[PDB]
Amino acid sequence: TNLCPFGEVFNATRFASVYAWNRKRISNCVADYSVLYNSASFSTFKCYGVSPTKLNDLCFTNVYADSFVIRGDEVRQIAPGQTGKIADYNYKLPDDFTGCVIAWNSNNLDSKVGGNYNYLYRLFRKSNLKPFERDISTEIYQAGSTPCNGVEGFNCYFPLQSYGFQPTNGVGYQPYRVVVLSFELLHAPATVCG
Amino acid sequence: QIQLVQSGPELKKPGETVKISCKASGYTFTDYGLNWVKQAPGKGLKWMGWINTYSGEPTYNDEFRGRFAFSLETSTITAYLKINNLKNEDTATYFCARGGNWDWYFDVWGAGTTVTVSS
Amino acid sequence: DIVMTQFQKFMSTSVGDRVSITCKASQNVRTAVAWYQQKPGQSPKAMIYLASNRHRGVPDRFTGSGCGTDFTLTISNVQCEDLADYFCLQHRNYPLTFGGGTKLEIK
Amino acid sequence: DIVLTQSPATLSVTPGDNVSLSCRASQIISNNLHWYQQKSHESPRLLIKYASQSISGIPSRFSGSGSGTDFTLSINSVETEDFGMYFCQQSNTWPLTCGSGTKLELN
Amino acid sequence: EVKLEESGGGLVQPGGSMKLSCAASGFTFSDAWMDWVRQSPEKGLEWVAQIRRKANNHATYYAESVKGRFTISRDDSKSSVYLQMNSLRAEDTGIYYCIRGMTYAMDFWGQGTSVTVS
Ligand SMILES: *[C@@H]1O[C@H](CO)[C@@H](O[C@@H]2O[C@H](CO)[C@@H](O[C@@H]3O[C@H](CO)[C@@H](O)[C@H](O)[C@@H]3O)[C@H](O)[C@H]2NC(C)=O)[C@H](O)[C@H]1NC(C)=O
Repeated sequence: TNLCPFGEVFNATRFASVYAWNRKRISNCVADYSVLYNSASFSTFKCYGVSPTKLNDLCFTNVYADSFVIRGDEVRQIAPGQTGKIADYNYKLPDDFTGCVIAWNSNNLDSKVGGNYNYLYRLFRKSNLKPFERDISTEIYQAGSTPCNGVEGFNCYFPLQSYGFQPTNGVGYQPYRVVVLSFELLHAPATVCG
Repeated sequence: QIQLVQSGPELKKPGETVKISCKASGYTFTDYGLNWVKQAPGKGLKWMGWINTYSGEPTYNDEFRGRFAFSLETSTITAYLKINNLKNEDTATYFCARGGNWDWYFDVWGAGTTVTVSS
Repeated sequence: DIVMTQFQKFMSTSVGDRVSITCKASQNVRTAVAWYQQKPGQSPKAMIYLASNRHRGVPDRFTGSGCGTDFTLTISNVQCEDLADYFCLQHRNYPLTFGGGTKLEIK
Repeated sequence: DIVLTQSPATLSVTPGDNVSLSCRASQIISNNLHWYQQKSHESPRLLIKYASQSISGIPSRFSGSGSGTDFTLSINSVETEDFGMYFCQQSNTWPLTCGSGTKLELN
Repeated sequence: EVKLEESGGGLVQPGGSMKLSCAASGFTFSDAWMDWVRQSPEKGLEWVAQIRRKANNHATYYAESVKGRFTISRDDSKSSVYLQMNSLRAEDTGIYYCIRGMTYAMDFWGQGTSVTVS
């Protein structure tokens, strides 16, 4: 009869940057997503595989909550099947996804008048990303032929290039906080329902 | 010189509107926010709510949801705090404090304006 | 050494259209190619670095992509501003080689 | 809202003594707590930022510690200048809030 | 503001020697790898030389046709990159561009300097 910590992960101060997204396990509480859907602040609320009005009467097994910060035109890639420099180098969703994707327009918080460049994002990798797999490793990515000693310079670039968030920077480039839940409904008894 | 100086102590009647000031200079005003703090006599501090110092968009502690408004004049550097429908509840000292847009600890404070209400 | 083939020398599409310039290679240049625009009388500017990323200050019509050996640069709704020549430059081995060049004129 | 109990409600110290304060939170806040001192009816000041670091100008006898839910502000070799009232205040979830405070006097 | 400008615009008889001087401004001149490209209406675009940043020993790499005739060296306190060419021939005509850093960001280019043999 204790209500879930959707209070904690939503109105938090600093969301972690997208190259290292925090994974909050939520279990053994009662959920109420009517305080999530009926609040008209969320610009994007897409649920794949569950209907959004049907979100209440569903006994889950465990509900996770990924959360990060991305720019405006790259919130389209947080969905099963797309590609780009977010969805395969930073955060990859499987193509059997059974959760919901919630967004914002947090231009009020994560945007300084100079550069609020504390939200890093990955840009280069040797391969693509697995479904639901983060990579905090900051390795000097080569691009040509030489192995370059762990030294920056020619053909050896730092992978995490940062963002830049001015308050007058354009709607497709404004910082969008994203929290994406991932449900699960099998191979366990009922834990989360309300 | 980084300091936040304000206006004087106010004496109003229940049903009036007051407007207290908070004027800052010495730093670049747009690199940080502004957090207003109400201190009752003999108690802790309640963060009234923060106002962004670039667009004038307020955000309230939802305990203080109505009757309060954080104005902002940008050229003449000032954040006002308007109080509608003054009651016997609302007598307290009212600071203003500069807590950043990324950190949120109130380092630079102000002298505080004691607003007193009685008939 | 690595030689890039760019065999389009004259390409002509009008305003608000689409045309693609392709840059064939000769060895396993993985993702390290670059695309350069040169308006006549000036220095060749920079468009695409590492075959898919985009510079700052350039419009969003310039979307180049490709991996393996054979890359391409696809422009969308080409204006009268983009009457220029487009070089493709690889950086895998140390004798860097530029492509041929492709000059553009509008109908 | 996160309530921040502090223990005890008031202390009693002598100069040359070491007493450790405590600000037990309610949730699990990951070192997002700061500590404020405030003397009689004036503007407060910072002592430690993010519960372990230190700001300029202040003495180096104000050492903060602790993480997770329990926090301790260790005052060491206290002079007459550190009479006053002490506050703790989180910064992790919204809305931000200061604590109920411990009053530090002199015997 | 960042801008680059070259020098050494002259005609030499085949077999001469002339050093090009490229000055830079307005960026961190220490950690930047600065190259030289070649533009000619016969050859198209080629590539000439390259010197790298301070963290890589100020190394050098040359094209296969200018080996042992084209020495490039920099000094970051004087804020310039100097290309020295000796034993010039007929194929080394064209316009040389001194650029900031190739095949990455900060990919600024100069304006050029023609060197032509009579
Ligand atoms: C994150 O924090 C915000 C506060 O900044 C929460 O928003 C506020 O939530 C409370 C409690 O749900 C709402 O208070 C209620 O208001 C209704 C009238 O609308 C009243 O009938 C209730 O008795 C109660 O007072 C408040 O309206 C709401 N404010 C806004 C602006 O939404 C928010 O709920 C938190 N996030 C999550 C996921 O809980």
